[PDB]
Amino acid sequence: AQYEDGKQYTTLEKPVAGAPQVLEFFSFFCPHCYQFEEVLHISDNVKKKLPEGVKMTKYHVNFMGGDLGKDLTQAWAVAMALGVEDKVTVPLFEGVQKTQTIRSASDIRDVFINAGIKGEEYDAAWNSFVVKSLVAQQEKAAADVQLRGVPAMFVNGKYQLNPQGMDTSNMDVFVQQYADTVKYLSEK
Repeated sequence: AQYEDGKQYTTLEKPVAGAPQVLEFFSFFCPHCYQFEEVLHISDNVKKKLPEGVKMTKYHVNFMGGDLGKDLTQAWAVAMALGVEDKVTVPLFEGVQKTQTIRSASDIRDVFINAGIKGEEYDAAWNSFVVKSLVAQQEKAAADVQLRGVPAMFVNGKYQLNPQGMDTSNMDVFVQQYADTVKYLSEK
């Protein structure tokens, strides 16, 4: 077949019920994640090939960058609650991996301030139980799927994208294959 289990994707022997349709995991410490966001725009290109009625989920993980890694998972919960993902994603990535100006929770907070989120609004969110339960969801989803590596994408709690089995000569060709694979799995 053109798409084969173990080739462009793998199947979870233990499927996850009630899972988000398209579920993506990343870390701001994760070097291929940076590429996925800044150079390849994976999330965006996947969305462009997905149908009507398909919701797209993206979660941060704790297992990279220790203490700061956890702060980043909470900050991402803040971003989701405030709906400001598209304003902080790039400066967080560049702050961690490019300029290395993010070293503390306060530096994460500075990125949100500079993007125009108000201090009071950020700190209230940060400390809210809505953000607590949002952190819990992120952890639980990663737990539900045995997640030990990022970047990772899961379709309907049953299929896991496998980019290792796609051609990387041409970046654009890689992205299309990736997105087309998500579409195929989506329809499966």
